[PDB]
Amino acid sequence: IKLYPLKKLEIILEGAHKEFATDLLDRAGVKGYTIVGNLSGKGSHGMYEALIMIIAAVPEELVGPLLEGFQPFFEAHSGVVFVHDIQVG
Amino acid sequence: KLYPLKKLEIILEGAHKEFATDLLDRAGVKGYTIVGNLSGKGMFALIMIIAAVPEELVGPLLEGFQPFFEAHSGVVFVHDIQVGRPIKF
Amino acid sequence: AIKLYPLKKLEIILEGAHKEFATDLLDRAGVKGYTIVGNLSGKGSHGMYEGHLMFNEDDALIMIIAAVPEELVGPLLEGFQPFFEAHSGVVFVHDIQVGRPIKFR
Ligand SMILES: Nc1ncnc2c1ncn2[C@@H]1O[C@H](COP(=O)(O)OP(=O)(O)O)[C@@H](O)[C@H]1O
Ligand SMILES: Nc1ncnc2c1ncn2[C@@H]1O[C@H](COP(=O)(O)O)[C@@H](O)[C@H]1O
Repeated sequence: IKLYPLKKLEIILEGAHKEFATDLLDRAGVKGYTIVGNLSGKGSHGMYEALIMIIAAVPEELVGPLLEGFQPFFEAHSGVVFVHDIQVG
Repeated sequence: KLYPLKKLEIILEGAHKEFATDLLDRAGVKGYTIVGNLSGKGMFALIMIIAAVPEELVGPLLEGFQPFFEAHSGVVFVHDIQVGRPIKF
Repeated sequence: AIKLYPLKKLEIILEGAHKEFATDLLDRAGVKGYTIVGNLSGKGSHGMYEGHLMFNEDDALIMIIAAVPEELVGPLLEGFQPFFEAHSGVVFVHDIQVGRPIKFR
């Protein structure tokens, strides 16, 4: 009935690091997340068949802090974060 | 070679899938992709329905999804996208 | 501190039996990675797709997620055209931001 801007993260990583991730989201004040499982992917590390994708809608001011919190991680582990623009009602 | 369109990401409990797809059909949506067996915290057995739709279906669709999400878990993310041949949509 | 850069993201939806055709196109174009979401269901112009119903799971619909520099979008769609004229499926092109362009281009 009224659309508001927001950001949406797609966070793709190895499932063994999921707790760390969802845990880190919680501390930034993210209010929810949905997780897509049993993925397969091709990367610099060359192949998988696992991996998960965490979808998180978050206010734009949280983007910075989250990317910063995930920095040390992706600099030592496989994975990627895609930042989207979205609207929610 | 690309035209503008909108893409919905509809996250909700699986028991309500038919309610959700009836809304898409009844509204004129020509197609949809369903991602299954999700997990979440968020109020996003969860599924995500991906629907590419002309912008002028967005209002009407959200209108139907409103009373539902006031009484049930879930969310709707609206995205901007481009496609090659909109007629298909 | 962390700068963001513009990029495009494809969602490619098609029958699983054509996965190799699709990924060959990505590899040839110079796409550096992709993520595949499996065992999907869908409604198309003609019929339902329910991979829970498939006998060989490598036959259900899949969605290929590919982050790609904008200048690969044209070429990729060009290859995906004749395919989608003769087969089920669709491509959605998204705008996105990433922290590390070099990982994608
Ligand atoms: N508007 C849409 N939004 C999301 N997914 C779609 C849409 N249209 C088609 N799809 C996906 O593509 C699949 C095949 O669609 P389509 O090519 O129209 O099939 P068919 O050849 O049987 O008409 C669908 O099952 C669905 O997953
Ligand atoms: N360009 C990309 N597009 C989509 N997914 C990607 C991309 N690059 C990496 N990924 C995902 O991230 C995983 C790890 O890649 P890497 O970080 O290179 O090890 C891959 O298996 C993919 O699932």
